[PDB]
Amino acid sequence: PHRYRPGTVALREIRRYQKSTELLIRKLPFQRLVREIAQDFKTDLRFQSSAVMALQEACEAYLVGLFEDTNLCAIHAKRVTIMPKDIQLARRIRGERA
Amino acid sequence: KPHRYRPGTVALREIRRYQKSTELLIRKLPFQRLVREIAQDFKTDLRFQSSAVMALQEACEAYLVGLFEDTNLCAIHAKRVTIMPKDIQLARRIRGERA
Amino acid sequence: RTRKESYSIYIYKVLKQVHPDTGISSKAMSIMNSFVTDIFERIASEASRLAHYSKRSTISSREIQTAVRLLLPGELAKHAVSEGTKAVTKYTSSK
Amino acid sequence: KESYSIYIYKVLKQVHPDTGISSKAMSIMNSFVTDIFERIASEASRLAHYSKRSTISSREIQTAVRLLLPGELAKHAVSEGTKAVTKYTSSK
Amino acid sequence: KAKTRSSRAGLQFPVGRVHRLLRKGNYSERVGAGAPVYLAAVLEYLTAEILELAGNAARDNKKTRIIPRHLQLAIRNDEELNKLLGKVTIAQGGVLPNIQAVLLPK
Amino acid sequence: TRSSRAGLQFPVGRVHRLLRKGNYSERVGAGAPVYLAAVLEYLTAEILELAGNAARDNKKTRIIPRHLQLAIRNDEELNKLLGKVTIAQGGVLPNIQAVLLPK
Amino acid sequence: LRDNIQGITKPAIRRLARRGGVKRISGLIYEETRGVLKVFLENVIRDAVTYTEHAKRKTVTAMDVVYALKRQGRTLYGFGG
Amino acid sequence: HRKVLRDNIQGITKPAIRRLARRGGVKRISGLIYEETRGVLKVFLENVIRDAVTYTEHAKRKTVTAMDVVYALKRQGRTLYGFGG
DNA sequence: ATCAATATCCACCTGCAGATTCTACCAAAAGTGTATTTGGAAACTGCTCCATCAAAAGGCATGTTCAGCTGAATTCAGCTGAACATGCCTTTTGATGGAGCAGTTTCCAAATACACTTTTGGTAGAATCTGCAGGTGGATATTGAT
DNA sequence: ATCAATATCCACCTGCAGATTCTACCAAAAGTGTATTTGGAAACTGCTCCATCAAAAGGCATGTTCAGCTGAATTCAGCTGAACATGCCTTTTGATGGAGCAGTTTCCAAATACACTTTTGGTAGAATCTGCAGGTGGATATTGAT
Ligand SMILES: [Cl-]
Ligand SMILES: [Cl-]
Ligand SMILES: [Cl-]
Ligand SMILES: [Cl-]
Ligand SMILES: [Cl-]
Ligand SMILES: [Mn+2]
Ligand SMILES: [Mn+2]
Ligand SMILES: [Mn+2]
Ligand SMILES: [Mn+2]
Ligand SMILES: [Mn+2]
Ligand SMILES: [Mn+2]
Ligand SMILES: [Mn+2]
Ligand SMILES: [Mn+2]
Ligand SMILES: [Mn+2]
Ligand SMILES: [Mn+2]
Ligand SMILES: [Mn+2]
Ligand SMILES: [Mn+2]
Repeated sequence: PHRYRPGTVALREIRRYQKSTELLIRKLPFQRLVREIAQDFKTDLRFQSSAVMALQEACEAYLVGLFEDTNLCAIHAKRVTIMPKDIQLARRIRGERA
Repeated sequence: KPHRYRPGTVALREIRRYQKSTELLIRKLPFQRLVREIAQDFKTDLRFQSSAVMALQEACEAYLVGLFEDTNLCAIHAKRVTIMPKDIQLARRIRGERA
Repeated sequence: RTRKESYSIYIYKVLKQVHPDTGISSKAMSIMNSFVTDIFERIASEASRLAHYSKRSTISSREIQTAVRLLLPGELAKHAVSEGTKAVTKYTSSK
Repeated sequence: KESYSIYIYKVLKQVHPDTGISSKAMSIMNSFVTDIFERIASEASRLAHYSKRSTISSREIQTAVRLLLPGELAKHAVSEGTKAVTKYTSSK
Repeated sequence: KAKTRSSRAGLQFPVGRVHRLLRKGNYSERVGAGAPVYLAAVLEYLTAEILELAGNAARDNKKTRIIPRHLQLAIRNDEELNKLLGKVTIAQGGVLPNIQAVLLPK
Repeated sequence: TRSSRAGLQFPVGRVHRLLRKGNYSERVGAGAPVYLAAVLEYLTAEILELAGNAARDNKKTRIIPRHLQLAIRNDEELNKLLGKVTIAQGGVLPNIQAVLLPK
Repeated sequence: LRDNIQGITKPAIRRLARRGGVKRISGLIYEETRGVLKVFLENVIRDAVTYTEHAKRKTVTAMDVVYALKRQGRTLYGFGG
Repeated sequence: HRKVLRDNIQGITKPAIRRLARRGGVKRISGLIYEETRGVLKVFLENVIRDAVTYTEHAKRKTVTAMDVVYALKRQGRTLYGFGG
C-alpha cells in the first residue's frame, strides 16, 4: 500500500494551478451567488453571459492575489499555514479594512 | 539615591505625546537641503516656493507616519514589539510599492 | 492686481449656520476649499463618463445623481441625494 | 460599431509575421489601447488646463507621456512620438 | 428685480458659479439647468456635515476657532467621511490617538 | 492619409476624432493625434513582441492571454504600467516561496 | 436545503489558495474567505447595477461590470474595456 | 557662486525618525530601522520631486510651485489638502 | 500596602498676530429674445437569455489514520531604552538685490467651420489550421525497507 | 544513498472540431479645398517672492554608560490539517422554444446655446477686533523602589 507524506500533494497542486488559467470556482454555484446578491439592489434583473464571466474573472484574480499577500504574512510569523489573522492583516495593509 | 523609569515607559509617553500633536517632526532646514539636493540631481538651476518645500515635508511626514503604522502591525504579527526592516519590507510589499 | 476666486464666503455662511459662535482659521478654510474643489471634480468626471456611456451630449441633474450614488458611501449618499432632489424641484417651481 | 483590431494585427504582422492571435487575446490588446489612450488623453487634458490653454498639442501629449510611463518605456515612446510628428510635417 | 438661482433653490452655495465651472471644465458639450443646482446642493450638504463634526471637535478641546487638527478628528472618527477621504492627507492634521493593546504594561 | 504620412499603422484620423469627441479640450493640435497614435503603436509592438516570444517558447504560434500575462509580469516596466490591471484568462507566474520546499 | 455562499466550496477555495502558492491551510480559512468574497462581490455588483439603472436597462451588461471594476480600482481587460 | 549639496539624507536624524515612529505608535525600534527609513524616504521624495518638476517645466518655468507638488502628489494617489489643492 | 521623584493637568493672565469687518471697483451673473438640438417617448423586431430537461460524469462530502507543525515553556546573551554631559547648528529676526512670475497688448500661424468627394473599416456568409485531448512507452520522483 | 515498487510526468504522434483566415461588398468616417476666426507665443515691464547674508542664542542632536528585558534559539507533546479511498449528487451541457427587451428609427416639444445688455455679488486691500499661544505656579495623577 502507498501514500505521499503530508505537504507533497500540496506542492504538486501548487505547481499545477500556477501553470494553468482555468477558473477554479464551479460556474453555476457562483452564478447563483451573483444573482442572489444582485437581487438585493434591484429585482428581476437579467445578466449577459459575459457579465457573469467578467465577474468571476475579477473575483478569482482578486482572491488569488489576496492569498499571495496572506501567505507572505503567515511566513512572516514564521509559519507555513495561512490563518484568518493573516488575511485580516493583509486586508488592513491593502487599505480595505484599515 | 537616583531615579529612573523602567524601559518602555518613556517610549509610551512619547507615543501619547506625538499622537496628541501635529507639528512637523523633521527639522525644517535639514529637510529643505535634502529637497534641493534631490531636485538638482534631476534638473539644475531650479527654484522653490517656500510653500512648495512645506507641501513636500507635509506629504513626506504623513507618508512615513502612515508607513510605521503598517510596520508596527507587522512586528506585532510576528509576536514582537520591535519594528525591523523586514517589517517595513513586508508593509511595502503588500500595499503595492514592492509587490 | 488679479482675481483669485474661492468657495470661502459660502463655506463661512454654512459655518455660521451650523456653529454660530465658532470661527475658522485660514489654513482650515484652505483645506475646506480644497475639499469642495476635489469632490466637485470627482462628481463631475463620473458624470462626464455616464453622459458618454449613454451617447448623450448633456449632463442632466440625473447624471450628477448617479455620480453621487457611485462616489459616496451609503448613508452620506442618501442624505446628499435627498438634498439635491429637493433643491432642484425648489428651483423649477420658480422663474 | 468599431475597434482597434485591424491595427493591432497589422503591428503583429510586422513584428512576428508568422504568429497569430486568439480573439480573447485581441480583446485584451484592444482594452489595453483604450486604457492607455484614456490615461494619456486625460493627463494631457489636465496639463492644458493648468497652463490655461484651450488646445491639446503634441507638447501636452509628451509631458503626459513622461508622467504616465516608467522611465525606459517613456524615453522610447517619446522618440517614436517625436519621429512620427516631424516625418508628418515634412510632407505635402 | 433679479433673483439669484441659489436663492431660488434654497442654497448658500453659488449655483451660477457652479454652472460656469461645469461648462468650462470639458465635462460635456452642453449642461442642463438642474445639474449645477443639484451639484451645488451636494457640495453644501457635505461641507455642512464636516463643519458640524469639526465644530464639535473644536468645542471638545475648548477652542472656538476650527483649525486643521479639528478637521482631521472629525474625518477620521467618522467612518463614512473617513472612507470618502481615505486617501487624502490633511496638512497639519496629525493622527488619532491609538496605542495597540499589546504594547501596554501589566 | 495621415497615418501613411507619419509612417504609422495606427489610425491617425481616428485618434483625432476620439480626441475631439471625448471632451478633453476645446481644440486639438494637428500633431497631437500623430504623437499619440505613435505612442499607442509603440507600446502595442512592445507587448506583442514579448508575447510573441512567450508563444514561441511554449511551442505555440498563436498568442493567447496566458502569453500576454507571461509577457507583462516578467517585464519589470510593463508590469509597473499595468500593475493594477487584471488580464482575463492570464493566470499567474509560477512562483513558490523558498521556505515551503521540502528539506 | 442549502445556502449559496456555501456553494463556494472548500475544494474550490483550496484551489484558489494553491494558485496563490499556499501550502498549509487552517480550517477556519474557508469561512473567512466566503466573507471576504461576499464583500468583494457586493461592492462591485452594487456599482454595476447603478450603471444598469442609469442606462434604463433591466440587464447587467459586461460593460456595466467593467466600468464598476474600473472605479473600484480593479480594471479588467478582455470584456470590452 | 554656489555651495555644493551632498549627504543631506543624513539630515534626517535618528531623533527625528524616532518621533515619526512614535506618532505611528511604535514602541521599540531595531537599530537597522534608521537607514532603512532613509532608503524609503529618498525614493518617496525622488518620485514626487521628479513629477513636480515635470509640471514645472511643462509650464515653461524655473520655479517649482506648491501647486506643482500638489498635482504631483495627486497623480501619485497621495492627494494633499492645505496648499491650494 | 506606602512615600518620594516626576510628569501631567487645569486655571488664570495678557498682548499680538492673524481673523473679521468695512468700502470701493470690475468681472460675471441675470434678463430677454431668437436660433438650434436632443433627449425621450412610441412602435417594432431580431437576439440573447431564462427556463427546463436528461442523462452521465466527474467532482464533493465523509471518515480514518497519522505525520509533522504550531504554540508553549525556559533560557540567556546582548541590543536597545533611559539618563546625562557638551556644544553645534538650527531657528528667528531683519534687510537687500534682482530673478522671474505674471499682467497686458499685439497679431499671424494654426485650427475650425462648411461642402463635397473618396476610401475604408464593419458586417455577414466562405475556407483552411492549430491545438486539444488521448495514446503509448520511456525515465523520474517519492517513499518504504537489507 | 542503494534496493525496489507505486505513481507522477514528459515526449512523440495523431485525428478533429472549433475557431481563425480568406473573400465578397456599402454608409460613414477621413481627406480636400475654401473662408474665417482666434488662441497664445512673442515682446515690454510692473512687482512679488526667492536666494542670501548676518548675527545671537537656546533647543536639540550627538555620543557614552549601563543594565532590563526582549528576541531568538531549543525542546517537545498534543492536536490540527493532509492524504486517501468511498459513495452519492450536483454541475455540465445540449438542444428547443418563447418571450423580454436592448438597439435602432422617427418625430416634434422642451430645453440649451448664443448675443448683447443692465445689474449685482465677490474680491482685494485698508481699518479694526479678538482667540489663544506661551508663561506661571499649584492640586492631582503615575510610576517605581522598599
Ligand atoms: Cl529680468
Ligand atoms: Cl478596405
Ligand atoms: Cl447611403
Ligand atoms: Cl483672443
Ligand atoms: Cl510648571
Ligand atoms: Mn548633486
Ligand atoms: Mn499640435
Ligand atoms: Mn507524534
Ligand atoms: Mn447596398
Ligand atoms: Mn555635540
Ligand atoms: Mn546583562
Ligand atoms: Mn542590580
Ligand atoms: Mn520574548
Ligand atoms: Mn540573542
Ligand atoms: Mn408579460
Ligand atoms: Mn453689493
Ligand atoms: Mn497653553
